[PDB]
Amino acid sequence: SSKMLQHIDYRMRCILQDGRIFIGTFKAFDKHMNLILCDCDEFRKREEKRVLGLVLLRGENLVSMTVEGPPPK
Amino acid sequence: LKHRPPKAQKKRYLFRSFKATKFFQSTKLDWVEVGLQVCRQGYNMLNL
Amino acid sequence: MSEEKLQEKARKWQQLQAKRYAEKRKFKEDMPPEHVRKIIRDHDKRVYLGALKYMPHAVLKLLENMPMPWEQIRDVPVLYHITGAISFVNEIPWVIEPVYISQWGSMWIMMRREKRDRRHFKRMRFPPFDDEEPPLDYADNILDVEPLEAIQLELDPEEDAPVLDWFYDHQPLRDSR
Amino acid sequence: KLVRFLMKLSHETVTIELKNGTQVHGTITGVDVSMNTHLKAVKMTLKNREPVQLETLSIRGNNIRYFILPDSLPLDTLLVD
Amino acid sequence: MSIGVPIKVLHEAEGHIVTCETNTGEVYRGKLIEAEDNMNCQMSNITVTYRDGRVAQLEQVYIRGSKIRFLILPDMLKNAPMLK
Amino acid sequence: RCSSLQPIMLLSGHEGEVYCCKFHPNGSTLASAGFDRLILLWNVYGDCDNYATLKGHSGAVMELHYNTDGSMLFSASTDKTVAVWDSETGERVKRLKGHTSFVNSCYPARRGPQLVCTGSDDGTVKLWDIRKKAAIQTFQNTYQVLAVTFNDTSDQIISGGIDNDIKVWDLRQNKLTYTMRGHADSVTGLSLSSEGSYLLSNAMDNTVRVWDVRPFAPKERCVKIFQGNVHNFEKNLLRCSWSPDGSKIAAGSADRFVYVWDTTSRRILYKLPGHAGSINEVAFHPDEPIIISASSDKRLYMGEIQ
Amino acid sequence: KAHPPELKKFMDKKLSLKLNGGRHVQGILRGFDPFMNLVIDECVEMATSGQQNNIGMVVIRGNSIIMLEALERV
RNA sequence: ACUCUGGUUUCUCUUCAGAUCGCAUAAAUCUUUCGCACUAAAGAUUUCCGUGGAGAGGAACAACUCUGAGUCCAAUUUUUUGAGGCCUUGCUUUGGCAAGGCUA
Repeated sequence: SSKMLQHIDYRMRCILQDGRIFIGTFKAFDKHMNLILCDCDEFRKREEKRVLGLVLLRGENLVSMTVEGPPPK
Repeated sequence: LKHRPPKAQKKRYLFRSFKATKFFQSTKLDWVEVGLQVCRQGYNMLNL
Repeated sequence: MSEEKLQEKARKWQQLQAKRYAEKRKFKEDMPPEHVRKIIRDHDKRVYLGALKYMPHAVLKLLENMPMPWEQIRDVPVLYHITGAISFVNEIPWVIEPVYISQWGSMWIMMRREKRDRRHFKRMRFPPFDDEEPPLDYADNILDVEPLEAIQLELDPEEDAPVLDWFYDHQPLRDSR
Repeated sequence: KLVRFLMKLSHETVTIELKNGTQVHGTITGVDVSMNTHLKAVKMTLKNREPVQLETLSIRGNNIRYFILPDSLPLDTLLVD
Repeated sequence: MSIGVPIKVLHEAEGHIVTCETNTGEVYRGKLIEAEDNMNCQMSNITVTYRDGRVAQLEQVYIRGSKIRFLILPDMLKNAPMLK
Repeated sequence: RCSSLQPIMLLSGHEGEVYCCKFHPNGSTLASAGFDRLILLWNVYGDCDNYATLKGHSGAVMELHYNTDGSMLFSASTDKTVAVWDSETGERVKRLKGHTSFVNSCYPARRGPQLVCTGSDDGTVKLWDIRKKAAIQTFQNTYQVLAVTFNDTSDQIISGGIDNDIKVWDLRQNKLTYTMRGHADSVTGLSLSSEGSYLLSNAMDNTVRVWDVRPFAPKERCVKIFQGNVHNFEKNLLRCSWSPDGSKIAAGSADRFVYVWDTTSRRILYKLPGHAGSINEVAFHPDEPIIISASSDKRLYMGEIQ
Repeated sequence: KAHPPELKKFMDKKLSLKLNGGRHVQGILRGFDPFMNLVIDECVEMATSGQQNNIGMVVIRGNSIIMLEALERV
């Protein structure tokens, strides 16, 4: 399923089912679309950025992933 | 005990260099034929 | 341009790059046994004398390539001098070490059985030829003679089966890849 | 299986309405067997928000309400096995 | 071919302090004791932030993994061998 | 001076002729290859050492080329093949083996997907996506092609050969679209600008042309004709290059003189001595006004033009 | 391939279940399936009205179970 | 499950090799030690017998086994739904958002 192996270590934006945003470094995924994102900052609306860390997002609550930035050095 | 490891050469071979000359030719002989040949040739060298 | 002056123009260029960037403009034969038999039978000294320096190499290469007692005849590649000054047994006596130890263990078996059998063993007289007796021409009395069986140990076909087809050869499986 | 009809649909500019009302208009690039839809040249209007231009999107396949295909699509040669 | 990388990171998070959010907005921070292939997390010494902002102390918790929205794992597991 | 390196400093170490010399587009390293079957990677500045060597050609290297990424080096060789190398640690990542004769040319697709349009002595102009390991499209010219190149769009191939005409092939139409006629002998070297509108042409009529490869057609594309050049009995593949500002052209000549013209003035700006044989390829540094020149004298001449 | 949820730590323990619609329940665990449906002895219902409702042996579908808290020390 | 490398044998050259380069073992010379040196030890050098690796060149027949690469799932736990509808405030970017209460 190389369509998201194309996206590993890219800084991705994950819009969730409640409407919360997970901007994190896309580290890993599986068949259930559970994501491992590192250094993940949550963006919610009133704007504020909430640093979390290593988020294991369960696939049930993931709607849409999209790239924010290139992979870091 | 007195074994020192073998020393770094450049891999020259005596008989390949003999075969590269016009003075040596290659054949296949019986061992007892070249036995008699080496005995006769050493006899001729010592008599020379 | 034209057509024939674009086909001849290609023929002159194909025959230009085909030879300019040709892969050759990138940036022996043995002898019959008789030829050396006649040479040492019929026999610029410098040639003979620069040959004759390497006589202990001939002795060492001869004695190291001795036929093992399970071989009647061992044909060896020989590098000889064209003046017949020196004959070099060119090969190195390469033996597969388990085959060589097994062959000599069979030699141990058969030689012990034969010293048990031959009660009054007649050793060779030494030296086998006397002093003022010329060494034998190989062609005249050894060449066509058939050697008496060698000492290969009898191998039964049932238990020695993966070995007996090649156990007593010279270099046993040398042609088998 | 009808999802196999969608993975034959590579390089089509389709809109997708999701379960959150978000309409995503873009050229589809890849489909999984679970309809995991990977899109490019994305114009995504999350509903009750102004639309945002984004270069790449990847919708999870569960969260798709429906697709919207254009007028010029030959499905009679696409839904065959 | 069978088990995915994020469940390996979840198994790597056992013994550590993870903070799991569930479907009902309740945030559970504490020592993840055990986790399975499904994300059923037996955790312990749990600080709980409910949706209102109240914090309770629940010393032994077993969350059904279906209801887990996400878990925030320690960043130590950014160097875990299955994330390479 | 107007650079960072020394003056006229020489590059020795090529064991035979040098048929092609190219600058790395970042401008700190350098690639030169030829009759040695052996590409040499130099440093442009510093003491100009030879830091890496590329072996893996069974014949002479006709055309070196760099993509604008600069990491992978494309190399059309004489034997039958075009090799794709990397530039940092220097191992051949790919062979491209579809031509049946001597491959005279290659060219990188730099904007879109990594396509290598190649031309060879059989007449086939073959395009090469590196992930396919096969020939995508073979444009069958009836005679030999000595220089091929993409446009800026990488959607047409511009093959110059011995058919006295420069022939452009469309990648979607899969036909010859128009024939740039006006040369009287074999066209040996084609090079295209960084801005991609104009294309240089060298041929054994001892003249250099500038054409404008662009969709806007002026119906006679031979805008500028340059003299001074000569092609001799050696009949090499006399290459070409453009300046990165597009102001100067350089065509390799057979009379040992590094030729550099002005595009606008149409006069020889630089006629540089020092080489002893026919000058195959002369190249331009991307950032600074530096010129390397490759010739049959087994040597390269770096040099500050301005 | 449905492995059972790892709950012999919680057998015969006083746990407070949270159920789906903001609901709550208390009781002794008596077993499970791979689907985490729980059987409960001494079930007290404990609604949000505030008065505590004993039942006894009940069965709870595992779909509706949000969390277990072992009120007793395991 | 489709396509492109690489082969193997033999002959020779060049260079590196303190690695049991040798699962074997010689000889010479020098120095030292004691005897009083084949019957004796040490250290070092050298030469021989004759290796491994890499590189290169020839010529013999094999060419896609191998080493790689390019190329069947709607019933709890994830991807075939508890989803959708009502009320108050803070601001309305008058579209509506955020929180809570709901109703299904």
